[PDB]
Amino acid sequence: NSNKELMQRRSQAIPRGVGQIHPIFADRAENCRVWDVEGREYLDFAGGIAVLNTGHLHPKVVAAVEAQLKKLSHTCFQVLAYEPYLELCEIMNQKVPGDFAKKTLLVTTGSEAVENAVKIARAATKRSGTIAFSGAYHGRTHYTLALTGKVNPYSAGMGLMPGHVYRALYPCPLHGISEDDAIASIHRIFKNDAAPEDIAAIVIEPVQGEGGFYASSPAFMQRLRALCDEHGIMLIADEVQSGAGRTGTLFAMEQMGVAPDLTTFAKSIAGGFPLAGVTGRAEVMDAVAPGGLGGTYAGNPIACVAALEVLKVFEQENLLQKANDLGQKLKDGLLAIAEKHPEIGDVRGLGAMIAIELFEDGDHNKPDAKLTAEIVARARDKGLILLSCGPYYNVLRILVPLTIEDAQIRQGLEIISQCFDEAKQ
Amino acid sequence: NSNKELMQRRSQAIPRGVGQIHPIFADRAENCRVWDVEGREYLDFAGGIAVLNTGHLHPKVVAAVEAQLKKLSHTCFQVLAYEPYLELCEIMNQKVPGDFAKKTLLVTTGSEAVENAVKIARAATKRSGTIAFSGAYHGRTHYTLALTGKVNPYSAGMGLMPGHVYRALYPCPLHGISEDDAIASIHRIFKNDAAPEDIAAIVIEPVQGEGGFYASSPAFMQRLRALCDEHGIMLIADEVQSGAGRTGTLFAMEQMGVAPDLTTFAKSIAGGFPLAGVTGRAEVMDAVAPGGLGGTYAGNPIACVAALEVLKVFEQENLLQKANDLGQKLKDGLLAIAEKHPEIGDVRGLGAMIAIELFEDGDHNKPDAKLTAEIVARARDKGLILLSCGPYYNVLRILVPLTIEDAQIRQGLEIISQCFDEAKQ
Amino acid sequence: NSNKELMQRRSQAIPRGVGQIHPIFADRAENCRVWDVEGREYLDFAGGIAVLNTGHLHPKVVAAVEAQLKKLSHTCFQVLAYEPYLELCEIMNQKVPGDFAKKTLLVTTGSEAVENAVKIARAATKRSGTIAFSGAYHGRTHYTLALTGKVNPYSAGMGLMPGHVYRALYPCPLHGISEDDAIASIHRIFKNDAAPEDIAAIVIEPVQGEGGFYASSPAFMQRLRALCDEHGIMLIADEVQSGAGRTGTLFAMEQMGVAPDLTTFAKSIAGGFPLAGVTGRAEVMDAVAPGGLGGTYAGNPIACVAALEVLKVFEQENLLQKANDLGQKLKDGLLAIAEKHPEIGDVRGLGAMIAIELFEDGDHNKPDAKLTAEIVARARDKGLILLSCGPYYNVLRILVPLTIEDAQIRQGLEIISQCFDEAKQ
Amino acid sequence: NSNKELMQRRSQAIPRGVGQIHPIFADRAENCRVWDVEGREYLDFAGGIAVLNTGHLHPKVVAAVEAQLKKLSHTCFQVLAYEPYLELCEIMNQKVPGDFAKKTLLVTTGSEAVENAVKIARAATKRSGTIAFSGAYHGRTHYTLALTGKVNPYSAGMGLMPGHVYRALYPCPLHGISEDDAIASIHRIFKNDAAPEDIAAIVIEPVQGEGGFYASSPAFMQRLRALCDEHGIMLIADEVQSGAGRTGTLFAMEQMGVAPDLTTFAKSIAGGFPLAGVTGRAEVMDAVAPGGLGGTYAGNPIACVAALEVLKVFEQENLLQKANDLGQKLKDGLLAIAEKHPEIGDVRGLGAMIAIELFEDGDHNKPDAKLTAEIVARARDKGLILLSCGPYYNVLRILVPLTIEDAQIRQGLEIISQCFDEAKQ
Ligand SMILES: Cc1ncc(COP(=O)(O)O)c(CNOCC(=O)O)c1O
Ligand SMILES: Cc1ncc(COP(=O)(O)O)c(CNOCC(=O)O)c1O
Ligand SMILES: Cc1ncc(COP(=O)(O)O)c(CNOCC(=O)O)c1O
Ligand SMILES: Cc1ncc(COP(=O)(O)O)c(CNOCC(=O)O)c1O
Repeated sequence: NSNKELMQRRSQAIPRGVGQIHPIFADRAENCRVWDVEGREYLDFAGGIAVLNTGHLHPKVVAAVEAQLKKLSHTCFQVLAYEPYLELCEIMNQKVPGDFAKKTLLVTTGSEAVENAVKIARAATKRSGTIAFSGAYHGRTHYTLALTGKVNPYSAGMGLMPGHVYRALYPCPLHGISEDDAIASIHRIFKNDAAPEDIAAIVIEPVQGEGGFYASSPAFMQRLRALCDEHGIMLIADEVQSGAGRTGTLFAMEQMGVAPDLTTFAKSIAGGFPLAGVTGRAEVMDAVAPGGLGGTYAGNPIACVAALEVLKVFEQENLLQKANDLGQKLKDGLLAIAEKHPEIGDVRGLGAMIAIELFEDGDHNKPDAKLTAEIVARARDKGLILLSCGPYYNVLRILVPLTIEDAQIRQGLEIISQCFDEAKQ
Repeated sequence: NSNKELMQRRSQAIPRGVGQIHPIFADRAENCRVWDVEGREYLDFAGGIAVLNTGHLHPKVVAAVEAQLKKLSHTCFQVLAYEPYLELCEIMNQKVPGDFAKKTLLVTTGSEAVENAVKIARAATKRSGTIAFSGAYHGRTHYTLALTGKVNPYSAGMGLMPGHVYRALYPCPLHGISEDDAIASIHRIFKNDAAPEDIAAIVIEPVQGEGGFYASSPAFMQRLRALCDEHGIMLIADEVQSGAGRTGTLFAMEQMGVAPDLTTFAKSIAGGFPLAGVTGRAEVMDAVAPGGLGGTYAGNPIACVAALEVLKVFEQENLLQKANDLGQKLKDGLLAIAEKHPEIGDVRGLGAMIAIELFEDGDHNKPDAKLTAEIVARARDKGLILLSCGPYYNVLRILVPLTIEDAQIRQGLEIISQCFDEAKQ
Repeated sequence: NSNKELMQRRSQAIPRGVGQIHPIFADRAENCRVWDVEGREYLDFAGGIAVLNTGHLHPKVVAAVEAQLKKLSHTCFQVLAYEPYLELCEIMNQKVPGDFAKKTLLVTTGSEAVENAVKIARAATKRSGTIAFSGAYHGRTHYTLALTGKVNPYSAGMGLMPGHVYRALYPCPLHGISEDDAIASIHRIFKNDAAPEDIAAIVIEPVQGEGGFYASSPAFMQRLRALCDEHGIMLIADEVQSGAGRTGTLFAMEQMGVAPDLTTFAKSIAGGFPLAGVTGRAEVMDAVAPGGLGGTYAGNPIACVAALEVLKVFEQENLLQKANDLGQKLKDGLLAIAEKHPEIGDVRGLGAMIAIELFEDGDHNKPDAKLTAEIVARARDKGLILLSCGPYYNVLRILVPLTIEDAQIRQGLEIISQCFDEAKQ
Repeated sequence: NSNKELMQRRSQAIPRGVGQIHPIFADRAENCRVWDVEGREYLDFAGGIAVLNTGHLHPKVVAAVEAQLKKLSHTCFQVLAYEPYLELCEIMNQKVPGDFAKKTLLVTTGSEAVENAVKIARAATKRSGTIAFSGAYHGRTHYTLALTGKVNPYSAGMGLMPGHVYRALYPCPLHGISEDDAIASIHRIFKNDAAPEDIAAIVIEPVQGEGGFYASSPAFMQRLRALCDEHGIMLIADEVQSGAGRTGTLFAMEQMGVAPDLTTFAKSIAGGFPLAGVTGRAEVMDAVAPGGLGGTYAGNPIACVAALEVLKVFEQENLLQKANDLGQKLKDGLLAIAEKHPEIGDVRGLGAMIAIELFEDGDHNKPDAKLTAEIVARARDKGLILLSCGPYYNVLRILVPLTIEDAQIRQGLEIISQCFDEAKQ
């Protein structure tokens, strides 16, 4: 019943490989509030890593879950079907962008969704290679670790991950990688390592998550769509983190002016219950023969009803508009703090997928990982839970529930401001 | 709201790759009973594919879940920890066989569990290759599809799965593969394709599941343990399906007389909620550096409290003894039926992990997949839900909850008896 | 100028990885005679590892080489062509078995020939995987080491060789692998790891060379041809060692009753000059696009005229018949020796591809590698150069030139007899 | 006889995959002249693709070959050794740059040399990955095709080549890739796809050959050497084409100011006879265990004496100085032609490794492959044999023997000058 006592028990019972960002054991939570085992209250700006866009235990979501719990929790869909799985698939087919008919597969984790999107693209194109981008993050299974553009620590010490995954550059002007450089890096793969006829898919996060909250511009995404179209390559949009409304539209691709062939989703789709999925061009989804897709827990009944309710909540509570309003208030406030702290070299974000990036004395070539970690620690001491990201660990991101109250927005920005003021001296 | 209308909607919204064993939409369930959307009642001998050893919605499990729903459903353990994850790890470290210190990681699906056990073995041994057995089944991610000893349909049409996974023969006297043949096939790998110094682990199901309910003998497992010891190879016991009490002991390895270095578990561990994990020798588990293990939903709070309750139920309701008793009653009944049906060439199984195998005119080299499929269909028509398995699709398995009523044991065996009598008419 | 001083210099200038079977420096040679730097004369029963079926420096071969040396030694065929390359390709299209149009590519080494046959099959079938057999030997490049069914020492310590090469069992009744077992091991790969639709070729040595001089029966080869036909898979006959007349026919496949799609050849094709090549069904050979095949030294002019002359010598000197006569004389003498030494557990071979296998106390389960090495060393001391082979290093092979004189046959057999008698004193 | 008649026979007996740059069949050649079967005389500026630095059939080389031909042509060194192989290794150990003990392995082709250098690096570092550069060319075996930075046509239509080969950018200011971009691309691989501890070697051509005659600067090579040193990575200099004197020093690395760990050589090392090898840091070479290195024809006796004689000729005839003088005369002559032809956008090269690059309207972004091909064809009609190179096929390279006389230098430049004038007419 103390965080420290539980941390000691953790070190003796759980491998050190599972890191602990905050050495705190949560006991209960509601919307943006979390209480630890000692009764201390925190304001949650991490949202369980973008999983709680509708807040901890949204009452509508919980009541849907409680009703399903009276019916059944598991049959394994492939054995005996159930309606919540079917209804969610129909809804995702309508909401994921694309003017063609789509089909949806439900699985359980984001890594599984990416795994399956790739398998489907391979079966549909009869090709085996894939292309992913620098700083990308797609999961912790062997193949998704290969797709993830970061070896340490995700796959550190394990030897080489699966081959035949080629690396393109993610466009990022802030750090000198132009859209031209990014597209040229894909043609480079075609010419040097894997011809287009051997590439089943190009996988991309419309807004990189663990990679630093860097967004693709519609122009880049349009050139990418054209390049895939030219070569029969499937464009896979990994919206596990950017999806379920974080960017102000349900899916970030809606803001890109083009539709991907396959979209993966998870995290906030079910507001705190284990569910993930893949929605894409119906004929591409159907390339795999019966028995080729599935999973024991896939599309768990309770999680399906939670997701159907999350989508209803977005509509009833106009959370997309709130995401945009929230993002503006956050950026306005961070820009204000940036006026007094040159270390804040960039304030950015689509909708509520907001981040700031820190540099030693403002030099874009010197990521300040130290100040970043210090701000995360100081915030925690003030009762605010934050996460950093980026290949250089100098990006601070905000993933607070879209259901946050106005007073809490001011409260969080004030704490952050205090952390930077106090970090000096 | 008829099964037919829902199947039509399925064809429009969900990929055909997700097979539908039974064209039925379940509406609600309780213990061993499932009711479809039309109100028809069925006896569930599939148990959601060995996930419901405590039955659908065990009341104790559901009450614990309902209580946790008033606290929190998700924080992402590696961000903010919580006690149910910790407690379950402590208990698994004690319950998994091996008289030495252990640690446990929780993830969400069985495939993720196997993925992590291999990543851990690789980090621990500083080697990259793995060996798996003929007919094995380990999951649907790219790497676990490579480990899985069956291409069609699991990875059919997708091109070749990850390399550096080698194939040994699973011992099966019924089909002419002796234990010597099995051990020799491992040495063959060492000599022809991958030396011991490049093999991080040998992955094996103590009792193959999708592969036909073929169990390893203690003598064979002991020879394997010695072979791994000699070469510094990690022995990974995949107990995703054999575990959580199906064979009469919590883990089948308990009946082998030797302990693995790592064990995967999932399915019945949480009685119908998404949870999986890996428990192993502490020093092996600790080989991965911080940040190297994780997952967004991993050890979901609700699923953890469900697992803790499943473990108490096993103890309180004497479910291990019941598994053994149930298995004896099932085999006795199946043997009686076999006296009248030569096609049943084998009746086998540890605990309640029971199966019968069909051969044309009891000819061991002639797998009778048509009869097997006919029995499954005749059983559904009589209200009994069964699954077949085996590389040749001729094994009928029984995975009915261990909480089955005495009358239902009689009912299922009687229905199976009628199916064989009516198929022979 | 002494063998010992040259061996000391060798230890300082050349990697220990290049083994040295005999610590002798050859100075000159003629037909089956070799003289070292110390003037000692030896009888060559190794033939430079089956490279000298026409003997060291056959006078007709040397005369052709001398005539070509006056013209040119290299232009790179793909840059400026030359007639000897063209003429040899025309002849091999006719000589290689297969009653259909063929085309031929010339390269330089046997490993390059195998590499090319695989590249060609992959382009022809649009598939990436290959199957090779236990104990096979196909060369020392990364891919041919993967095809090679022996890790130690060929690829020992280098980490895992290229993936997507699967292992079947070579038929060998002497060691309990029946033809049914061999064919079943192929279906096992199709079911467990790589479907036929992903297998471009099955690569096989009609008579395994480094593997122990084990020969496929015509019945087995016919079943393999039927299996390949059914699945659109290319049958590649690696005749680098079995070819150029060693078995009594120019190519061993001629005795199998069926034709492969692709044949590799090297070693004795040019009687001691660097040349290798691939001959196959015309439509298969033409699947690779222009520029996809080549090599700097490929089809070297001097080696081409040497090969053209070697083929003429085979016709003029009736070497195919001599091979069969030599083989019988050798086997007869070896059988005579086996009557006094039970350790000789088998005497076998097609044509002049002769071997005996040694067992500790006639026990086929106890390969006698120590005695084998002892016989090689004793023979060397008596002036006879021999080589062993076999995955267990207990096979003595004879690859003496087909041009050997009758008295030398007796001389060699007598030496081997003395070696076994004295090893046993 | 006729070139066209021979081309027709070629189309019927040889696969189209073997391209034919010049549809001409050579009959005889001497120094820089070649005569076809129609008796027409050509000036050879291709040198059999840089194999004839000492010219066709240098008399001293031929005399050495003739002397060896009276002794023996093949024993397979690893069976029975011979002095020429030993003597050549001793000399290469001292002449390849590196102020430390080296050992040398001889094989037969350049692709085999690169294959072995990587196998040796892998065994020495106990790592399996490699890094190669954009536009690189290393051979036609599966693994060297993966190293080769060009898919079409070298590995076109065959599916994906071996994985675990990562791609860095070769520095080339002319085309916008700075040295900083190049080094940053190596760090990118380390961070995104393969940690340094999994990279056995970085393979680089000091001057890219098929990639366009682009040379590394000493500054870049020094940074690359420092990066390899920091991470324990072996630096492999592929000097198969740049070596044996082409650049003015025996090996190009000598001009870089640093030594590689391993160097591959072939082509001009033996003046037109099949030989290749790897010379490197002794303890790295010795990391492979006995039996782990070899090859049937490896270090062929005749090619060894040819190479020993080529090295003496370089000394006796001052060929390195001549290569520098030749290079200057060529560049001066080409610059004069460039004053009248804007299409020639760059004239470059170290020593006699000279090239010019053609651009449409002198625009660096508009490679002129059509004009380049027209020049090669016109030059041939005028009796001058040329080759092009470069990933965009717009680089004309000159590889004429270093033994060329002044009159022929003038004559070849005049022919080239005419081709450009007549191309614009
Ligand atoms: C774009 C994207 N795809 C895929 C995934 C993978 O989803 P899941 O964690 O549900 O497997 C994630 C998960 N972020 O998780 C972080 C961590 O574990 O350090 C993600 O952001
Ligand atoms: C031993 C074993 N390991 C691992 C797994 C994989 O576990 P999970 O389904 O939770 O990923 C399974 C799952 N069986 O799944 C059947 C199917 O989808 O056809 C399994 O039996
Ligand atoms: C059937 C076969 N294929 C292919 C090859 C490879 O041919 P090459 O050595 O010309 O590359 C060989 C070579 N045997 O060489 C033995 C050794 O080096 O220990 C062979 O026997
Ligand atoms: C740097 C380098 N390494 C390695 C090699 C390979 O050497 P080899 O051709 O002797 O195998 C080459 C050969 N270039 O040959 C051209 C072609 O066949 O199109 C090369 O240039």
